[PDB]
Amino acid sequence: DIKPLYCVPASMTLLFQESGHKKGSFLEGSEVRTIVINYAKKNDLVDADNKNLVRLDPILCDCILEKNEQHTVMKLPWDSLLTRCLEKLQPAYQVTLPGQEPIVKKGRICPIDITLAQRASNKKVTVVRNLEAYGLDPYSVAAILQQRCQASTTVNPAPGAKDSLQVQIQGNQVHHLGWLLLEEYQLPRKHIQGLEKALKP
Repeated sequence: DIKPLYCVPASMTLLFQESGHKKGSFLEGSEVRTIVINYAKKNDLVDADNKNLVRLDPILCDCILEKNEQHTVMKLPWDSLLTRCLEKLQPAYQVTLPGQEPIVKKGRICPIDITLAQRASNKKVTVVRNLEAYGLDPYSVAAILQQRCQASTTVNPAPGAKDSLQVQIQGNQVHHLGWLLLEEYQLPRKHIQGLEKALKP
């Protein structure tokens, strides 16, 4: 139940101007499609000889083409035009947690990762990355899990490129994350990695 969205970047503002959507507006794919189709129709861009094709105007050339060769009409089929527009838009998505207003996020959807690891020769820990991508506060999750698991939790920087926090829980707690994420927060299973390593269903 996460909803994909598209965010209008500065480079595409002239395309979206007539539809009334500014830099930073969030749109569903179906809305982008309507807007782009209307732009082509309103600006008389449909190829008269082949109505499967759209002749790109300078605005479209500028914001979806890498190179605009001079004295050459650039034509794209409708579906290619729409695909390129969607690709050039910024990826985004919307998460709705139970009992709360929806939360918009910029970026590609990344999974929550739940991993078992060794902290010592025989001390297993559970490490949970990308909670914030789903609007979850690692400190809150850590507190909930410390009670649910009856095991110490900590919050630390997650190693890697992204400036994000991870939750660590002492012991093997993957099954408790299944409860928390799938049952309590109703998050989609397809966006969680590591639950298959739990002790039990």
